[PDB]
Amino acid sequence: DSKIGVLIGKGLHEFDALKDPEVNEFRRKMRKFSEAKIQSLVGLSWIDWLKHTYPPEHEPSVLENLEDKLYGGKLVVAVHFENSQDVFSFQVSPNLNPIKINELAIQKRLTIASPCDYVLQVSGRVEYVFGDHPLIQFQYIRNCVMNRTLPHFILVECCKIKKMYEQEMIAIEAAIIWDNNNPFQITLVKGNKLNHVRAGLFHGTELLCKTVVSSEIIWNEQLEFDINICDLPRMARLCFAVYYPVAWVNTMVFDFKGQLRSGDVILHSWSSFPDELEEMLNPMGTVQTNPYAENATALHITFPENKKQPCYYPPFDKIIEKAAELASKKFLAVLKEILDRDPLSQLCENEMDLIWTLRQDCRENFPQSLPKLLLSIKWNKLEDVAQLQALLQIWPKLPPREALELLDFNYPDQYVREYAVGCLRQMSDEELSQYLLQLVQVLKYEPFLDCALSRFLLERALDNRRIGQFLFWHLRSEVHTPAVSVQFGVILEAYCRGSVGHMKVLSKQVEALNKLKTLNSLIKLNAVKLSRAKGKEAMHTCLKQSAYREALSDLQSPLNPCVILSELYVEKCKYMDSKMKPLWLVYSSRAFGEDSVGVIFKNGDDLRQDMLTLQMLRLMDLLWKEAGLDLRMLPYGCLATGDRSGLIEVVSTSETIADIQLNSSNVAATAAFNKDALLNWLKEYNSGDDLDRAIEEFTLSCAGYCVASYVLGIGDRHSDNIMVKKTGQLFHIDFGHILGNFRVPFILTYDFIHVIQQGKTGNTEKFGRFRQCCEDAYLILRRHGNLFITLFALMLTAGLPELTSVKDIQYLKDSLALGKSEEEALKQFKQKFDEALRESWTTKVNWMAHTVRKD
Ligand SMILES: C[C@H]1Cc2ccccc2N1C(=O)Cc1nc(N2CCOCC2)cc(=O)[nH]1
Repeated sequence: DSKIGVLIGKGLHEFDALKDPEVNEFRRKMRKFSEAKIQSLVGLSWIDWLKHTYPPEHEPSVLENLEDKLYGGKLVVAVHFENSQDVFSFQVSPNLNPIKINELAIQKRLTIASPCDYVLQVSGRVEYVFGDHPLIQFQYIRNCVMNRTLPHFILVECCKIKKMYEQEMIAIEAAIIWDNNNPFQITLVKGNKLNHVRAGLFHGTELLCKTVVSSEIIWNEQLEFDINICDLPRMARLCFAVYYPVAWVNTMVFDFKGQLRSGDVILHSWSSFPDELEEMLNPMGTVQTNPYAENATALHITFPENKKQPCYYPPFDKIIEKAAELASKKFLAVLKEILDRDPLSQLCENEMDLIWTLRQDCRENFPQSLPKLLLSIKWNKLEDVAQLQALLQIWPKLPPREALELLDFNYPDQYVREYAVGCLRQMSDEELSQYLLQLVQVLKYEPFLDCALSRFLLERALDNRRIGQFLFWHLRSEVHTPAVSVQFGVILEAYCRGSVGHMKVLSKQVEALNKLKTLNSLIKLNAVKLSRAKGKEAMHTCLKQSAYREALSDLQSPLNPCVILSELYVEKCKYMDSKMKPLWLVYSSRAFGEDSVGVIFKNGDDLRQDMLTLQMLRLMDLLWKEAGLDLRMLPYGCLATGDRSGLIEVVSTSETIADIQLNSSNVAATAAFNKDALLNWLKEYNSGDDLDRAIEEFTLSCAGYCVASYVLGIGDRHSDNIMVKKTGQLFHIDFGHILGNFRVPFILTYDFIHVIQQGKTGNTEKFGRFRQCCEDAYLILRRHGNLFITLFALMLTAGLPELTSVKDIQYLKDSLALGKSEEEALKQFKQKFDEALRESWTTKVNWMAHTVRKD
């Protein structure tokens, strides 16, 4: 209880202090799911623990060009023991089991023990390679061959794994209505903290009945709506606005149990108003009241309590019963158009009647019609709702990508949302992690705590630690926000109770980030007193302290749950001399190599925009690979850990265009005055065949990021926000604003063109391939246009300044040219590409001028 409180960032006593039945019932119900997960873990013993927690990834497929990629048809592996620094480099056949590495390494140690009492652990990662499967089948070995990198293994004794297993097990063991013809009416009585009130009923975006306006001024007025209690839907929204805007508040007609509310209800209104409003009201806003204890604007309203027995919404059996009581020239081309429309598009009364009349044709011929079919009714009639609900169970499961649309603002109904999550159960954990950022923000829109989405997100987080660690930080970053403090807190409590063993891993992360927050605050104060040379020494002395060293070393990274952050390389650790003073942390490598694991800590700066942009870059790279196009994208890890605080993954051996132009140390740059610095920089670290691979990796990565920055609208591009890795790969950094909210044209510079053409101006064939590559990448992105719109629609409740209303997503439709045909959309892209080429030297000047006005 006390251990959970400190970890989640909210006291468990705070939930009991609220005295709310919804909060108490959710905590009770989720405890049953948490305790059942504990009981399933104690049943499993020995090797079965690793087979569930960290299973070895394997594929039975065959690899292309296997003979040339292998060292004489054999794998070369580097292996060392837990306490021994001596690495053993030897050849192992790919067809043999991982036990062959175990026996060949112990024999080398015996010359200068049984192989069965040893397990293979991936270098600097909580990943394991074991089983009666060939070595070529394993994913870590497979990736090593493709990326050319040599596989590094650490032999961990079975007794040490047993010691790790038993210690966790001790902590796990320690857990021991429709008949009512009367119209709907509410009484407006008093506005407490006021410095007329408009009322209206909504069901997503749709207006259920005509809006009601109160007399201009204490009110004591009966506001009667043009709808009956029988016709009211389950997830009906009652919106209020005081105005000229003063205060707005939203409330639910039916509670979490499904009962029609009766009696006096106090509603704490909000001060901030959005730019876009529907009928002078905000139906897009949350139904949660202002948590400010007697300080914010309060609106007192009285629900009809004159009823003898409290009436609930009809149960599932009663809904289908009414649907059966109702039941017992076709225009296909015009229906096909409506069905093919994007999620942002609105439907007309005449269009809605067409889908409703052709509901049987929609059910039998087009399963993709359901999102449009659910919006074909106004939900202001019980007959229309019951018939639609009956068609919902007999409807086949939609693909997970199309299912995500049924979770936005347009679909508030419980049964509709229960179907959507059911379709998302079909996808794997790897697929779920891609859309995990969007699903967490849907919980903010969710009116009640106990929903199908919260139950499913917890079920997957408990079964998989990679999903679990990510969900933990997604909720903990907004746990201090009063608007979602109660909602995000109970989900965090439910996960920690069901994963007592993972709490130790999460505790080390919370403790490490707290020291980072302290170190960031110390430099902010010492900035006006100490110099740059003295300030760097002050940071090194602070990190060398026993309190800082023990807290930041030997723990799993919050960005990547596998990667282990070892001892900190104090000498390479630095900080930026900017207002927010971000920290740069470099971790020491192990006995094998290796590329030093880097992590950037940023405090005071919002990283929610960076998280969304890199998630889109990951999705773009995934959709391109499905078409058979690997553009060698580098969408690095970014995770918001707290309020205006987060972490950034460092891409090893990479420098900005500005750093490449301002030659580091003493390199042969005289070309002269470091002319065409990008090509000369790549020539220094890549020679012969490797240089050709570096040019190829540059032209593919440049093409991908040029299309990505044009589509997403990533503006303010210069020499400091574009980085180049030593392997050739080009990538964008520091994503401040999105969707042209910094409109944004296609950007291309001569520095890139010089690399693609390999220095020769008459090498048009290479640039022609790059131009067609940009054109190809843009057309693949157009096919999945509806998916990109869906993902941005679910992020409207996140609280981003650039993304507030549906009008902000309109930029994405224009950039992808979804309104134009495939022919005119490419012609629009080509026009912008040719404009970027004609302004390539102008872009080169503006970026070089930016490099000049520094220090
Ligand atoms: C200006 C650089 C140098 C520096 C020194 C100390 C602390 C922070 C930073 N900097 C940054 O914070 C820039 C910066 N770098 C980023 N990178 C992520 C990919 O690997 C390379 C680094 C991502 C990002 O959003 N911003």
